[PDB]
Amino acid sequence: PPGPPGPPGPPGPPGPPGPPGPPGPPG
Amino acid sequence: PPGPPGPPGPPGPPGPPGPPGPPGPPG
Amino acid sequence: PPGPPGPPGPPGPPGPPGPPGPPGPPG
Amino acid sequence: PPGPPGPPGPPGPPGPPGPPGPPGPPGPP
Amino acid sequence: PPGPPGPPGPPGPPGPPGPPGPPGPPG
Amino acid sequence: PPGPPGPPGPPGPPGPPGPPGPPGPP
Repeated sequence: PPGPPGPPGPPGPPGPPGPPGPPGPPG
Repeated sequence: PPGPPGPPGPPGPPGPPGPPGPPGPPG
Repeated sequence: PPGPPGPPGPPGPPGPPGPPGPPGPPG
Repeated sequence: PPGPPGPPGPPGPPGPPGPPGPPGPPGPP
Repeated sequence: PPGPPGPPGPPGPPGPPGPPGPPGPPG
Repeated sequence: PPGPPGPPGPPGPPGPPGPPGPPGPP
């Protein structure tokens, strides 16, 4: 009979950078 | 025959989060 | 006998985006 | 008869971090 | 011959807390 | 004999929200 499934693959790549932060405080 | 190799394993889990975003603009 | 285990699965999906960047500098 | 099923696999990995908290409170007058 | 593989394991625990939010608005 | 163990479970849920940020300035 065939063998069982192989092991899981490696983790995926990192996600992208987050969005820009908010404006700084007013001058 | 021994049987054939089993099927591929499942995909790995999701990658880690991305880095923080860029700084915001000046106030 | 049984076949060997299968090959590894594929890499997982990308992670989520990172969090927002820090606030900009003051005006 | 092949044998009995194997046991359940190990727990998965932790989830990713939660979202950022809300902005802080306003500064003083 | 060996039995089939067991079922996938249980889910992992919740992730860690997110980061603090950004500073509040000026006084 | 028994088959091998299953693969790992799925990832857990996202964590809780972070705390509020600091106070703004005056």
